[PDB]
Amino acid sequence: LIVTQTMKGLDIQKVAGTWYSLAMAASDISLLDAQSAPLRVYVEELKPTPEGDLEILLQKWENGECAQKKIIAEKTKIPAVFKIDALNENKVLVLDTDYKKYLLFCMENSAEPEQSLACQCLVRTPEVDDEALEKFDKALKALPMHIRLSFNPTQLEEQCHI
Ligand SMILES: CCCCCCCCCCCCCCC(=O)O
Ligand SMILES: [Cl-]
Repeated sequence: LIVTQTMKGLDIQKVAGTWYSLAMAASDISLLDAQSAPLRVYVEELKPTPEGDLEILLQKWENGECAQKKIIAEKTKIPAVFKIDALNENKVLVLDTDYKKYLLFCMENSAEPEQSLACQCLVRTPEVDDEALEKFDKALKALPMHIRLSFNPTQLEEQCHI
């Protein structure tokens, strides 16, 4: 457990809808550096289920193209923590959200020597929210991040932030 900030009292139904990946950071440069980097993902929409799982729509650059992806993050016993099903079991943690403006989340690999970690600042609108970005930078201050990206409003309105 690298990340030690989770949202108390998270109501997952209230994160439904449209989001923008305004800023991203990761523990290793290689996780975000190229357009095709493994955790360079651009959130489109969050769809919580009635049983409280979380369907994620996002874009990712794969094979010289911007591809649509649909991911399912299954709930755990902790409201703020979800598990993505993949070869390596990947936890999604919601750090902080106000539902109406911003949501901060991190994804971490369960076990790895110096396990990898990416975090995003999501916002509801294609605007630079300095307040959400300050909350994101404060949340990351002790995490061992080595790359950070952020996107301008023009980019946020383009597929894969071109
Ligand atoms: C509550 C906020 C949840 C947003 C979580 C987004 C998780 C994104 C995980 C994507 C991991 C890469 C998938 C693409 C691939 O399999 O190549
Ligand atoms: Cl659990």
